[PDB]
Amino acid sequence: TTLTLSEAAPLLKKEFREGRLIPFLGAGFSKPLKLPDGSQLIASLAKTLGFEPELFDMHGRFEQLAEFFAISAPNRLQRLVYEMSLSFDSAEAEALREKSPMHRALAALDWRTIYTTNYDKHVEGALRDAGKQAAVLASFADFQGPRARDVCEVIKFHGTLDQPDTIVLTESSYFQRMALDAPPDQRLRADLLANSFLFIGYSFSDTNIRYIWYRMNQLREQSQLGVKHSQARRCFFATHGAGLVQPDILQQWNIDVIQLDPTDKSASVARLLESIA
Amino acid sequence: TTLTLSEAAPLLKKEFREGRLIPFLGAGFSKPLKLPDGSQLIASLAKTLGFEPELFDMHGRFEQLAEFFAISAPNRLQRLVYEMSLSFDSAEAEALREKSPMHRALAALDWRTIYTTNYDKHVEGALRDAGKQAAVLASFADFQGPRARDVCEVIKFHGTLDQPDTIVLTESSYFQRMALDAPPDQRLRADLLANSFLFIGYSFSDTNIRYIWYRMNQLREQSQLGVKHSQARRCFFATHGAGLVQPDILQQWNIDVIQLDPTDKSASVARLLESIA
Amino acid sequence: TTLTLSEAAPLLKKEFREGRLIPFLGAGFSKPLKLPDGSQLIASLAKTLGFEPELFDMHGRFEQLAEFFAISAPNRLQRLVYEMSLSFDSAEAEALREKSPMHRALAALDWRTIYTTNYDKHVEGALRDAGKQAAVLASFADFQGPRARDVCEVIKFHGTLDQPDTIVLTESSYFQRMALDAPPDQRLRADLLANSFLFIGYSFSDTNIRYIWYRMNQLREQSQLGVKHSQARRCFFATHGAGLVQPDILQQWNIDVIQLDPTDKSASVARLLESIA
Amino acid sequence: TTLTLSEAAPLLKKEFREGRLIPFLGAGFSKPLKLPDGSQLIASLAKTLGFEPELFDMHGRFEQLAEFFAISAPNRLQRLVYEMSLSFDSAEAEALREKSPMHRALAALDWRTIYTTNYDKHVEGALRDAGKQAAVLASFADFQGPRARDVCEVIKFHGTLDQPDTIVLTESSYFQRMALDAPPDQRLRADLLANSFLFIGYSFSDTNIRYIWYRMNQLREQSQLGVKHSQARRCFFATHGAGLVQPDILQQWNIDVIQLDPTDKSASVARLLESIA
Amino acid sequence: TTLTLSEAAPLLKKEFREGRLIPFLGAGFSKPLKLPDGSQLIASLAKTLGFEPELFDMHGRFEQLAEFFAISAPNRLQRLVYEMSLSFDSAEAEALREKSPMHRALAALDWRTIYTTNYDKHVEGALRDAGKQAAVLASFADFQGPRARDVCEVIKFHGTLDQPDTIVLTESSYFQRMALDAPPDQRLRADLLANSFLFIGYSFSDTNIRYIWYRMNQLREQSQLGVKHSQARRCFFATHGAGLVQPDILQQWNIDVIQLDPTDKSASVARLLESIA
Amino acid sequence: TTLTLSEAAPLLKKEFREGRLIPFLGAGFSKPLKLPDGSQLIASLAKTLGFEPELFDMHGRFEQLAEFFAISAPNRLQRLVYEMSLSFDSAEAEALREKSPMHRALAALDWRTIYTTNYDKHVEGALRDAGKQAAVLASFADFQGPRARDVCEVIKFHGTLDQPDTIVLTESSYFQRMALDAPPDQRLRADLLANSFLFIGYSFSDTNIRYIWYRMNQLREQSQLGVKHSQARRCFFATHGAGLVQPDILQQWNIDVIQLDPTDKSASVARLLESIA
Amino acid sequence: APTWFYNTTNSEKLRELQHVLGGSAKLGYLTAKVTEILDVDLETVIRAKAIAAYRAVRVPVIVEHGALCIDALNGLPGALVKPFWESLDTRLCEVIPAGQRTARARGALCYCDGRERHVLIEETEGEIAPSARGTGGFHWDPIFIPKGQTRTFAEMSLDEKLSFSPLGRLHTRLRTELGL
Ligand SMILES: O=c1nc[nH]c2c1ncn2[C@H]1C[C@H](O)[C@@H](COP(=O)(O)OP(=O)(O)OP(=O)(O)O)O1
Ligand SMILES: NC(=O)c1cccnc1
Ligand SMILES: NC(=O)c1cccnc1
Ligand SMILES: NC(=O)c1cccnc1
Ligand SMILES: NC(=O)c1cccnc1
Ligand SMILES: NC(=O)c1cccnc1
Ligand SMILES: NC(=O)c1cccnc1
Ligand SMILES: [Zn+2]
Repeated sequence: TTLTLSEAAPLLKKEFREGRLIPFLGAGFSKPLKLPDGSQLIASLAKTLGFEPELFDMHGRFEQLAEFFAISAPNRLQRLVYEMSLSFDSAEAEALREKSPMHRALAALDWRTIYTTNYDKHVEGALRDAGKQAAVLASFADFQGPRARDVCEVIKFHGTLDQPDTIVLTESSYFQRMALDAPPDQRLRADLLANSFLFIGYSFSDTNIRYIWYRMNQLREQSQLGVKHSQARRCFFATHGAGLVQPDILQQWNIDVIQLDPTDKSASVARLLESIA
Repeated sequence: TTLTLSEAAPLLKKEFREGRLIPFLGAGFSKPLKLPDGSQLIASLAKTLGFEPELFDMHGRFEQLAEFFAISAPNRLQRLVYEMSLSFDSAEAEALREKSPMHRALAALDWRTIYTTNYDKHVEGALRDAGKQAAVLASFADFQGPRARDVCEVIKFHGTLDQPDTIVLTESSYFQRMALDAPPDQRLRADLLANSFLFIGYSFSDTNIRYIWYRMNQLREQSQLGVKHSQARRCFFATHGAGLVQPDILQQWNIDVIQLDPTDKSASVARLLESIA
Repeated sequence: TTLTLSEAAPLLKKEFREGRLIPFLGAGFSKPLKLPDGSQLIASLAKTLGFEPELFDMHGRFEQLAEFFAISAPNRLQRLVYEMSLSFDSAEAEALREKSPMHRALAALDWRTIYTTNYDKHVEGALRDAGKQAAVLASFADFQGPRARDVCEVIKFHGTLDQPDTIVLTESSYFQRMALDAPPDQRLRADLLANSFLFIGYSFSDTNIRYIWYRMNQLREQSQLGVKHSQARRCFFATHGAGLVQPDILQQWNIDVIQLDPTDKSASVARLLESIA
Repeated sequence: TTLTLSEAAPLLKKEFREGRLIPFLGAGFSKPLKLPDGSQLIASLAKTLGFEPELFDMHGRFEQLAEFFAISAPNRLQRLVYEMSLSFDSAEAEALREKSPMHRALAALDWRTIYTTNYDKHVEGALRDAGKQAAVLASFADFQGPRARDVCEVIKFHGTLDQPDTIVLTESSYFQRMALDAPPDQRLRADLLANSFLFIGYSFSDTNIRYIWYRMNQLREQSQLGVKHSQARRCFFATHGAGLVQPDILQQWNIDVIQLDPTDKSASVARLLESIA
Repeated sequence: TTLTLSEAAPLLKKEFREGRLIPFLGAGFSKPLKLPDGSQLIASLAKTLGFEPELFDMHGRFEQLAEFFAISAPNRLQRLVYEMSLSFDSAEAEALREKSPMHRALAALDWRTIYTTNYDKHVEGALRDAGKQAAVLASFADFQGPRARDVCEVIKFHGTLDQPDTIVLTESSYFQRMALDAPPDQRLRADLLANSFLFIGYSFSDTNIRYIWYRMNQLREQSQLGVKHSQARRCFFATHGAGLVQPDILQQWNIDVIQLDPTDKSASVARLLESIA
Repeated sequence: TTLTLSEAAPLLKKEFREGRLIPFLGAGFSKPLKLPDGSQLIASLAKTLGFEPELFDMHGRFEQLAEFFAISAPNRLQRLVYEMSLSFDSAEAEALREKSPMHRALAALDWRTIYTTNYDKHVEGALRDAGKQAAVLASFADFQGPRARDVCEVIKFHGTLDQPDTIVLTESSYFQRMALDAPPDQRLRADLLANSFLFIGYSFSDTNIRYIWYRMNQLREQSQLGVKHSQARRCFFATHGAGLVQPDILQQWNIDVIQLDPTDKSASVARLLESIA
Repeated sequence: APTWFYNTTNSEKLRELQHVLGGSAKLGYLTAKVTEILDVDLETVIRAKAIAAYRAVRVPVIVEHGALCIDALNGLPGALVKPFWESLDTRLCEVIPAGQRTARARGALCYCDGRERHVLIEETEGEIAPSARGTGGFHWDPIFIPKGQTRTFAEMSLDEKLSFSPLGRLHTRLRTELGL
């Protein structure tokens, strides 16, 4: 009911040599850089507001606690971006990034499009470390700006720290992305029409990501394809610790789960990215 | 920062005598009828699937555990509706409903529209107990069907048990309502343009209810009203146990919190509905 | 107020050598193949219905007269597609297509994406004549189907005759495309975020094409770019006979008009496509 | 014609024990923290634009070269603030700041108001290092925000990096401050009515600072005080390398020059701040 | 729509214990000292000019009738200041000032700044009666003069009788203060950035006071704060007899009205100043 | 990115025949009369003060070195005006002015208003040479003085040598003009509301000229005109040697640059003024 | 309506706190059942008990937990006193050697408003009785004799027990810090 690493490796080679495999990188991909995930941010927002971090967690979800933070005082969200810039893109996080085996194995492949939902320059920065060049696309001005001819386009799906208007963190910013009208939303839905995705270090907790894969099946089911042909183009979900409910929800959306070895999280991902080559 | 019962009582009389107050009833309004809330359903779905009820709860949210239930076997959702009908609308739940002080105090007022998100005939059934007559509107055929002239229209916002296609319980049914295209969605957004609402026994956990009040502020903020005039039409949220984060999120959406006495939940609601008269 | 051919030629070379120019081909591009435009179809639908072709034209617009045709009798639209297939893709239209100077000049360039709104295999057929290979993408199954690595993708925006469910001709099919949810709609809106377009043989009479360029400015104006930077990425509209109102409407949407010589329509287009090389 | 360190020391003790001495700190005060001054920023802006740093310097003044940078591309100023935040407020600039003798000698005194024109948290950060607490005031929301009772207010006169809308760097932002209507402008002109200032590490090159001291003399000369009484309240300008023209311009504005020893710039400033105690 | 005395008392205690409450005293604060208000001056100017006091009142406003008085003859304004000195600061007005309950309750609090618009030494004289010491600041030479360390600064906003050049009474002197360039104007606009004010005995009839609170909202509205945060810092307007129009004009400028009991004007003010302690 | 002479010639004919073109003449317009520019004055001020002219230049800007000159001794500025009058308006500068092709081509056109920033009678003197009559307006008494009916008004924007109080040369005189309250300032800002200007021989180095064009855009941007209509009324900047930064700063202010041939400066200007006719 | 809620399932603790803090109209009463963590430290258990009771009742809550640290058992039970009196009822007087009967009766209140947890701790020196005596009171009151006194908590009335017990000093500290 779940692919292993050796089973999923010839399936990922076929989609990569055809140029139809696109990585989707989450907050767990920057975990070996000693960065906060979605839980250590809330522990830092609770310290500023005067909450204990265990009491602040039980008043709402991740989107709702950041919405409460941003309206506590004026200019409270601007300060968070400034602080995150200092801690996510610091020089010691740069130094952990050249010697990271996941970021080396990611940049060794010749991708054309990479999607990320984390606010740090460590996915395009991994491509600059390997001598390659990348193109960060986050806002409308980036898509219409000049690029080079054949350069890997890194789509910052949730925003970048150097453009603080593009960061979606609060609940009102997730509701603004439910219209699927932002330039990262329109680019994602067109790439999903034709490409397989590889989710690495990401857990489907964002209700706007799950809503995009929902509405691709409304195109898939209305097109009245067979049992054989509607199940042909799959997406892949590499996860150490998926539960018992979530892999069966995603089978509806043509998403297969690749079970990685949970003893060493960083080496299991790196062996997956080296098996694509 | 929070209205009491005596403070909110003249504010609710003014909106009721103008005919611009509409109740919105949740799952906590049927709690004195000994019915399951959103947690005792999941304890019953876990027993059917072979889970322990505490282990089944930590694999996903309420929408996602019901999505996992409905795809476990064919016709598994149809059986749930049948079981819920026999338990929610049973004869002993009818007998607890005439002697309930909340349902008597609700039906004593001369409402014109009532919205509910629970699957039971105990809100329109409370109106039949007081000699009044109600009109259940759940699907497209109900809105175009014949009614009488001046009859309280009970809008089953999430569906009714006698029309099992209208029940939204699973995650895919909540995503289908994100388009705001269903007949209860279109009727709600037009009533929200002109009326104050009174949330009784409901907690804002549905991401499609919160998204409707989100997009009413996008009309409110784009209309460029003043500080005084954009804050004039309020909605009211009667809750015994609102936390510390959620009342400040809802102040954005012109929703005021009415703190009820948590020692006796049923008598606190009944004194609120009697203060409107 | 309007570019000439020699003025627009260095502007089209710059966008083509960067790989950011995409042709958009209309019904006037298949006019030298002796095919009907939008007016000779209505003259053929009026003959079947028993109308005089001048009396049938004054009862509605092009979308509405085809909607009236399709509901006159059962299977009346299926017959039209069959008749169009025999007339549009006939062998004598193939023979006029190798010796056409526009189709030779189009296929001489190394495009990557071509959009068309006409129902004929004469744009991808022009690429097969030059030894190149093309990939027709019209439905959801085409986008998820297998292609080769670097092949010009011809996006049949309004449908193809070999897939009769994809043809949008009647008014109800244009209203179904107003949701911008079809796979050619989602691919167009993502290519418009990053690329200049060249409209050849097309007149903006479709209210779903004009609505897509409308909503790209709602992204452009909300992004609050300057006067200089919001006017940088232009689109180009080659037309022999644009009026006095329509070029000023399209200046709002960053669409520049290239005035071609109306004495010989086919040679003026061919000199434009040869100036890009 | 110029005060020495021992001559100016009893003049600074008298104004400090009366509570009427306010420091004004410039870009040279953060020079021992290995930060750029106004010339190494322009060397960094020229590298991004593709200029040689000596050729870029001769096309305009400091305000005008930053105005040219900010309009070269969209979001070009936002990136600069992000880069400056990671370079100015880095952890190795924090570590040089505790062992800096100027920042220790500044925080040893019990000031009430400090003005700075540099974008770094190293003046209020020096007060946090000495156990004291500071209050950064940069925007309108900071002045109306809550503070404590007796806390040194650090007025970021040109803006702060955690509030990027307050940074005045380009020429258009200096012209916007010529109206003297910003909250740091209004607070400065009222403190100048009653207090002596001590300029440390600042050179009068900003035409909005010089315009404020200009218009204080228009109040001083119109009040028709004597020769003795109009020259009583002085301001002090500690500078290693003032030229031959600028000290005589500032004598008009009751600004006296304190000549510091130019052999060691950091130790000369530290002996001045220790002589006030 | 209007605060009472018991409602406004905890709001004034909070701003006073933080040191952010500043009294603003008008001509009605010296009414129990048997002094003229703005109407009995005009009755005295009409007697000198040979007018009947009811006929002189209907030829212009208060500013314009004093402008007509000052240009009737040479040295006519100097005589008025001399006459006012004899009647406002007389010994029998001193004797009514120690036994006045408002002036005792004002001096019992430990203020730091007091603004007045009346020409009499009965606000700083009330502080000398309670053993405290005050510092009158009216002109440019007073702001740069020597004071003590922690002494309540009484800002004579419209001038003092011992400095007759500072008195603004005529229309030309109000127009000279529209530039907001005088030393009491610059000190007021900087204190308004950070402090709540308490208007006692003053009615907003001066068009230069109303223009200062106008231009503080132009800073407040351009800073784009929320509905919650732009309404946080309030000012207070204690008045026995405010009409129906003026309290709603001042709600725009964050000025709340405290309704005092109009039966005894002196005792209602004294209970307000004792409730702050 | 820069107009040539033949491109800008039909644009200047259209504004001239409508009477909406006004010349703005700088110090480079009197360069063929062998007069000092802004650099040879400073070489003459350094000789009087005892400086070497290369050492005097590096102690401040042009405004600041003249401020240092004027306060070196009493009556030092008056002597400079007397010396300038003898050198600028000498008889041999008159004789070079009739045979100058620029001054003949300027006076051949029928202007109505001419602005100059140089202290010499060679712009109105050029009009007297062509038989026309001019009206010099420099001070308040000139604007209210008698003129004839239809006579070209020459606005000496920085002053005239026959009225030495109107000359703005020192830094304190430029700061006095920052209020934009002088009669040449008020006349310029009203002519800029309705007219195109032609800058000939002037380089934007005066921070009060640049501040006037700054604040015309604050009226232009607040009026919320479109992209098309806010860019309609242009100003023109004829310059042989504009750099790389300054033409892009002035595009913000609707100022277009006309590149003249730098081999012969006098003949390039004369061909521009003859192309307007 | 109350603003603070004292949560206990023990109906004997309820009548003690209503004997002194009963007339306060700002204090309500709830009966939610929580599960304590396994630790002998009183400060650790009472702090984890308030976060587990706020999660149940979702109002500003006040919880209470005690300790009976004994010198002969090196501090045992500590905050593990609830399963000792269940297991060893009056044999707890017998498992402790005669001659080193000294012990501390500790008690802690922790109030949680939803954002902060503040712990108030009082403490009473004493010694375990040689045998259980007295009828009043409740759990382990017949075995504890305070220092100086000869009688147990069970032998004394409710006014006299609260002049020795840790709760009699915790009434005034809870009333002052909460304004009850
Ligand atoms: O001052 C006291 N005087 C006499 N006995 C006491 C006291 N304080 C606690 N005790 C007893 C009661 C219980 O048997 C055990 C504490 O355990 P404890 O968890 O707090 O009791 P519980 O679970 O039944 O009620 P609650 O829900 O308030 O925790 O020691
Ligand atoms: N940049 C990151 O690693 C990150 C972590 C958590 C949330 N968003 C971003
Ligand atoms: N009918 C109900 O009371 C109910 C409860 C919980 C969820 N849905 C319905
Ligand atoms: N295939 C075509 O040329 C065509 C013409 C008119 C309308 N649709 C298609
Ligand atoms: N804060 C700084 O170091 C700085 C440097 C240069 C210009 N402005 C600020
Ligand atoms: N000193 C006063 O009472 C007074 C009265 C009227 C006007 N100005 C001052
Ligand atoms: N009169 C002039 O030409 C002149 C020259 C230099 C500076 N100012 C004026
Ligand atoms: Zn317990």
